[PDB]
Amino acid sequence: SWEVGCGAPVPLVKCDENSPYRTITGDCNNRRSPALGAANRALARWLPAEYEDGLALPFGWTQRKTRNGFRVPLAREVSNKIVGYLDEEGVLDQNRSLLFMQWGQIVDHDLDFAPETELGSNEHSKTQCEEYCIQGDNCFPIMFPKNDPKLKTQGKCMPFFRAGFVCPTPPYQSLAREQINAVTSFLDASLVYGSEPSLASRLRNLSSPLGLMAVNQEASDHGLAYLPFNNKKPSPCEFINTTARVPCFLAGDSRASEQILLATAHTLLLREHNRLARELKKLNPHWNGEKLYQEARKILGAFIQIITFRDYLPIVLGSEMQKWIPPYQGYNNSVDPRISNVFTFAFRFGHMEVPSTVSRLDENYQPWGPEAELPLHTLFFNTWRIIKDGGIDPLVRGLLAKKSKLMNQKKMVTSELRNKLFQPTHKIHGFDLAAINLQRCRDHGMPGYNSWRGFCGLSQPKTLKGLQTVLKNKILAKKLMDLYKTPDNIDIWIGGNAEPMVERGRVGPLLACLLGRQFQQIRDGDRFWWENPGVFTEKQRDSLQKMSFSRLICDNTHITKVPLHAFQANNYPHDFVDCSTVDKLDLSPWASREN
Ligand code: HEM
Ligand SMILES: *[C@@H]1O[C@H](CO)[C@@H](O[C@@H]2O[C@H](CO)[C@@H](O)[C@H](O)[C@H]2NC(C)=O)[C@H](O)[C@H]1NC(C)=O
Ligand SMILES: *[C@@H]1O[C@H](CO)[C@@H](O)[C@H](O)[C@H]1NC(C)=O
Ligand SMILES: *[C@@H]1O[C@H](CO)[C@@H](O)[C@H](O)[C@H]1NC(C)=O
Ligand SMILES: *[C@@H]1O[C@H](CO)[C@@H](O)[C@H](O)[C@H]1NC(C)=O
Ligand SMILES: [Ca+2]
Repeated sequence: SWEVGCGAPVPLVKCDENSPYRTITGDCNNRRSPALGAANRALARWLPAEYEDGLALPFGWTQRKTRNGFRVPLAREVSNKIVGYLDEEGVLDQNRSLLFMQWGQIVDHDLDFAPETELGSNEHSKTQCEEYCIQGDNCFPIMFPKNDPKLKTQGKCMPFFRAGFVCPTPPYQSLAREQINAVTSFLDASLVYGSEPSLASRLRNLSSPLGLMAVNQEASDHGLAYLPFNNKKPSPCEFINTTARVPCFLAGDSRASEQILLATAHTLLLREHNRLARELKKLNPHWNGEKLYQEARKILGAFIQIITFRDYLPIVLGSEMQKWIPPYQGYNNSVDPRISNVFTFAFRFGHMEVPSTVSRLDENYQPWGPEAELPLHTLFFNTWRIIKDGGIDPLVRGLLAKKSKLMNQKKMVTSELRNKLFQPTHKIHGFDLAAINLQRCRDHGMPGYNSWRGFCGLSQPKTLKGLQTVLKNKILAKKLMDLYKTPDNIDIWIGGNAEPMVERGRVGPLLACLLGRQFQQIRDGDRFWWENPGVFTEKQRDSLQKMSFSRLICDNTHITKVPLHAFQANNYPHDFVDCSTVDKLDLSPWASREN
């Protein structure tokens, strides 16, 4: 008797099962469970939820109440003692470009979004959470430990609001609290197109017969498109420079302006759409706008899928790739394609790959102008640096020629994120993404590190000597034991990222298992996977497989010098060629004659 049937929320489907196009919502993908993988549904649970009261309260909520016999250490204290570091010298990944970091964020944003409880608006008790550091309801503040330098400048806590959850807005109660995924679980470019029909419509240029996405009307990048601004206020990008007064961008995903490189990437994807559509009109003057919109959408979705599985995943999972993701054997509708709640924390390995600076580069890949190199913290929610300071090309060059940060057991997350994160609402480049992640694991009722090792068939250390061996690191194991007292309590974000990386990859065994399993399911449980015969033709697939990130850049920027292997580290000029040496997407196979 599955207590399945909470809650009402989103209108529960309307299918043309036989349409060759995805819905915007993800409904109608699976024929027998038509809501599977759709936006605005509960994140999947691969293990039962672990909550202080067994139902919804996070571990850490009640001071005297222990997890497995021990107090859960403060998320900020773990961030300060384990995750932090001062010295930015020597931290970079010698064989991953900064595009490696950024593509990972793009992928994450296509697959998952668990937004915060919205209640705080129309009310100040929300502003009171921050003002007075008071725990209650969806207020779950991150308290500072003693000796925290932020006590001298910033008060006693960093406010934190709990993630939204299904049966959604009333607090309690029935089965364990299940957080929501607000985007489609399929790898479908929902971050470009939107996951809800409201937004999908707004993003489109409905005035045009070419099936284009709306572009900025106030500014251009040497005649190429920007994303449109959001006309609603206060978007925080206005607040960060009140002289420039440049709003955030409007995109398929509301996080698109969070940081400037993400917005950059969003912009290349939007241009590519409009490129594809125009090109498809030239080839098929008889197609209407809807047809044009949908066919371009379908190709861009293929693009995202192909780059991710062919170029990105093999260099994340390295030698574990083949073990969790065998060669594709066709669509299987018995597979659950939903993103799991645990994945939303496993994929935050990306946070350990973000460097402390971003560069703008000129055409000789030299520092562009006197302010060429910028600290990452000044870029959160920053659109003015694109629109008033050179467009996206100098930033895209930096993506190609600069490097991702390497995850290092002694230098985990840069201070730009760990001390200077900007959150839109109460004035300050002062939050801690690591602390947030840890607190969020607890918020989400995450099982601990040993439960996940068990799930993956991996050994479960119970002692310091055991942990030293799994981590291959004596100091890091001792520091974790001092805070957590048992490896059973280590929060999954920090335990999975603490493990030494597998050969040719950039995550450890535990993460390789959790990431690999999720990506297999999203390929296998998707009716519209690009390789599923009949979604495209053989000739279309032959053409799609010539696509690369280098070509995306060549086609939609004024950059002409590019590497062949965009994700590896590439030193200019030796690893660079010009755009005339890089294969093009041959659109001939989409010429249709309706004679
Ligand atoms: C995965 C992933 C998440 C969780 C997505 C989900 O909601 O299910 C994620 C989250 C965040 C958040 C929200 C934090 C919280 O309230 O719990 C912020 C503010 C943030 C900021 C930035 N991140 Fe991130 N992040 C995920 C994945 C990745 C990856 C993966 C490869 C990278 C890289 C990345 C980078 C950044 C980033 C860079 C400048 C900022 C800022 N994130 N993330
Ligand atoms: C806020 O944004 C403005 C607008 O871009 C920045 O000023 C520009 O930068 C340089 C020199 O300051 C010039 O090339 C532009 O013409 C400037 N415009 C104006 C109006 O000054 C300004 O630097 C930004 N300030 C901060 C603190 O972010
Ligand atoms: C960089 O990584 C790729 C895998 O992407 C590998 O094939 C290549 O040999 C690596 N380069 C070096 C110098 O190790
Ligand atoms: C929509 O396309 C039309 C015709 O191609 C163009 O004139 C207009 O600027 C576009 N509008 C938006 C908002 O992008
Ligand atoms: C489809 O997946 C389910 C669950 O993983 C499995 O029982 C079934 O054997 C799979 N089908 C094929 C052809 O592998
Ligand atoms: Ca999606």
